[PDB]
Amino acid sequence: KVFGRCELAAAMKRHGLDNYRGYSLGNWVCAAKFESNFNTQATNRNTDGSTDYGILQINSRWWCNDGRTPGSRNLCNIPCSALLSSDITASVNCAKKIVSDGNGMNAWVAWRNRCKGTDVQAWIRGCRL
Ligand SMILES: [Au+3]
Ligand SMILES: [Au+3]
Ligand SMILES: [Au+3]
Ligand SMILES: [Au+]
Ligand SMILES: [Cl-]
Repeated sequence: KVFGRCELAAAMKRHGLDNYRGYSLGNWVCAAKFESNFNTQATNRNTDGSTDYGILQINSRWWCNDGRTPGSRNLCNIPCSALLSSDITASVNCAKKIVSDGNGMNAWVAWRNRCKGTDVQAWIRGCRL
């Protein structure tokens, strides 16, 4: 599924991500825009053999199982394929564990490099929420 911006904002709020760990909804929308361009099916292989999955590009090195990432963990206790669903529940639930791991949203390098410190409210500007 390719979400619209406000559509994604609304789903993320529905699943409790807005102000989760103090991160406003525009931060989450901005991270999803530069991680996946709002496409739930996005997958990208890392140099190290892990893969990133879904709207928030969650990495098989630590968070999900894809059976081909030797030495990796599965801390969200889910198959990585679940993170490709049109329903973002599994990606949100995992993202809540990631953002609680201690480095907040810096766990998403595209959030640090392209969202952190910017006017992230523009990502929800205009949205009926
Ligand atoms: Au594996
Ligand atoms: Au923090
Ligand atoms: Au905001
Ligand atoms: Au949802
Ligand atoms: Cl959804």
